[PDB]
Amino acid sequence: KSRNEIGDETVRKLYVEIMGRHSNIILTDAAENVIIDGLKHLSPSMNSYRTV
RNA sequence: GGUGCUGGAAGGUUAAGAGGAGCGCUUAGCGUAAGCGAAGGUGCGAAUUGAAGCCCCAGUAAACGGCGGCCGUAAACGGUC
Repeated sequence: KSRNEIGDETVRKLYVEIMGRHSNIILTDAAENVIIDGLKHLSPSMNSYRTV
């Protein structure tokens, strides 16, 4: 439940995946569920499914 | 943003024209000496007023015109001028 930098409040959902070598940390905005940023950036070609 | 066009004087810059302070030049006369000098005439004219325009403020790009660089990351996103 993070306050935005402009003053209002918008809930953020942080996703932690622990899958060994496929582990990643991905933050979403919890309303549209688009990836704001990821700890490991993946391409549409390399790891085509679940592109970060 | 700059330049054109349109709109706006809050504030400065404002010309000619009004306005006349004051300062020189002459001398009727006061003066032992060198100077002071009223009324006129004759030049310089300071303050104060005195519009558009300029500085300024907004809009306008089928107006004039312009639409960038470096480093990463896989067009797109992040850091900086």
